[PDB]
Amino acid sequence: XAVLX
Amino acid sequence: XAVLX
Amino acid sequence: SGFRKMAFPSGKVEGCMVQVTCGTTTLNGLWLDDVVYCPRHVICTSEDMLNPNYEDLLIRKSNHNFLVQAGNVQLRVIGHSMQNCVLKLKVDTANPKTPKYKFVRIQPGQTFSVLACYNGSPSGVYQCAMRPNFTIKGSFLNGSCGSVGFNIDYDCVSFCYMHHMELPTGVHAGTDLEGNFYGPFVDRQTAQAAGTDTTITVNVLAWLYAAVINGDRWFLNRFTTTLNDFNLVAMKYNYEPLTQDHVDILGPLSAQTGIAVLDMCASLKELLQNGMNGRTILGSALLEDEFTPFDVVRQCSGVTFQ
Amino acid sequence: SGFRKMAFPSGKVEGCMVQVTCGTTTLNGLWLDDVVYCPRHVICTSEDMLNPNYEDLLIRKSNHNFLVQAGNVQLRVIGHSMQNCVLKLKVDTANPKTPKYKFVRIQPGQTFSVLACYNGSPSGVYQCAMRPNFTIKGSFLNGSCGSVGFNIDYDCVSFCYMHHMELPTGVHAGTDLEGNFYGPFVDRQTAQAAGTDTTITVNVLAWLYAAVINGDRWFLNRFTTTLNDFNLVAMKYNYEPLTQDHVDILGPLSAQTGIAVLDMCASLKELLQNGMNGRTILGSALLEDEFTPFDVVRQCSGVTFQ
Repeated sequence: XAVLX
Repeated sequence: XAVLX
Repeated sequence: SGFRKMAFPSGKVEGCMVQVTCGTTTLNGLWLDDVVYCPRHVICTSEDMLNPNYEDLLIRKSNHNFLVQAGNVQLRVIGHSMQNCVLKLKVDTANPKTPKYKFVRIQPGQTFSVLACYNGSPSGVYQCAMRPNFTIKGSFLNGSCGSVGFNIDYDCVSFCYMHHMELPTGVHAGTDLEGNFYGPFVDRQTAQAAGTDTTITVNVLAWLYAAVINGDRWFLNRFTTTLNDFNLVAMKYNYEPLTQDHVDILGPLSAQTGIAVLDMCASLKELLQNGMNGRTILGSALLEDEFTPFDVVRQCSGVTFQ
Repeated sequence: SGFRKMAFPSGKVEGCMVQVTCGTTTLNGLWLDDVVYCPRHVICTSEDMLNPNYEDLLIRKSNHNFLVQAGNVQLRVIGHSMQNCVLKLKVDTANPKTPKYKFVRIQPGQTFSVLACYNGSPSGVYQCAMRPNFTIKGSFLNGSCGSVGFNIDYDCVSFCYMHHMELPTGVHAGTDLEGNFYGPFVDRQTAQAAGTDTTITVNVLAWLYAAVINGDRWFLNRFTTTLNDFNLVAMKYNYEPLTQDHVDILGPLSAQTGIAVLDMCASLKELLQNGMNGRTILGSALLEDEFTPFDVVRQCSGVTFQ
């Protein structure tokens, strides 16, 4: 789930 | 009423 | 993702702010090329501000009466001229930090960023929208006059506002950079009232599209409506009438989200008639109207969240 | 008068943003003196971001693998070093626009301004607050990593945040400028959840004081309360407990308005138990907690409106 920029 | 800055 | 009231970077405007002093009056000025723009009431004192004749007051001044400070550097005024409600002070030095700029007069419902300055020193930046009654809901204290509003097209600063005064209701009024006031306001300390304000409908719809792009979809519905039946409900709730051109402007947001404009209007009609029932949209409990379709596209088109 | 979410002028930070490219990965960097700071995941590709060993990936790179662009000028990387979750790239040129700066780690409940940049070019500025769960509610798209959060004391930029990623709930997480993450988050694309968020009570009270300074007084009441009885209601509504130090911080606002802190807490207790009944405070229909007492004093102490 977490998305790096 | 109106106040100049 | 995310959605915030976003102001343009103020670096190119920070380099143009100066302090203009005439007698005991001090305010901010806009130094572009070899011209300094500032509100014309810098030539007044406390006993003048009730009903001053500005042409009488200006003819009694000369170039030596204007002290212009750019940081610690003093600029010599080599010429002065009144352009409506702004002063144009010709100075000996062209501003080396002068960006490419334009003087534009914006429309009601459009937005711009405000660089609040005090004594020629910027202290904050925030986004503002021109209300349909030609006022803005800003944050201005004493000495903030000369603060400019601006948009940045690409590298070109579009100056659109200069702050002049505050109305009794707490809203603020000013001019474009050519000295022409926004609305039926005058630069004198008399009883002045803004017209009845309204909600910018096209901005609310664009803000609703920003919610869908960010995944707030609880307000969507199966209903749709005609443009005329929506405008009938918009009038009852003090909303501006939605035109066919507004629907065309919302086109790009309509295609990206897959939600027709008239489908979103049916959702706004239900939000107007029913309220939010305690829920929120993008962290707000009321309908926001200070985001243009351009502001939404610039912040949300790199998202899908389908 | 007036009250707006106000960001600091970004001119001194705009001059330090650069573009850092490693392979096909491009993000923003902070160029201070002869060092460029950027998120360390610039050395990763799409196949690495699930669970990368950053020390393994960094030892496989050298200085020639990092292309740093400052506008049209290219900087040669003469050295690299990993400091926790940020990369430190030594470059051949000291940034001539380097302001006086500090690296500070802020606390939950404190605020800061965010300069959202893309490809080393700033595009917007807005104010953000560190949530009690060490997240921020910002606006970040692809390529916004390296964007920095900052406060401006006087002429000194206090860098406090560098953007790294977005959590599944839409909130954002990052590190301070020393590479240490805010909260229990790691720079890898795995399932990560922020802790349960809470409302910053001292910020709500300061925001209520800003309303009184601006003339929104409908929520005031004759009641008062003890600090413990207020903290009992604050717990039920997911508010942080109010301490005696919070009351001392609200002191200046308490003196200017003539309203005791515990009197304002009794008003907040009624707002929590009763709601707003359809009314608004400073144009908002819910209680705002992203304004520190410092943010209120900086915007409202030049007002009386008694």
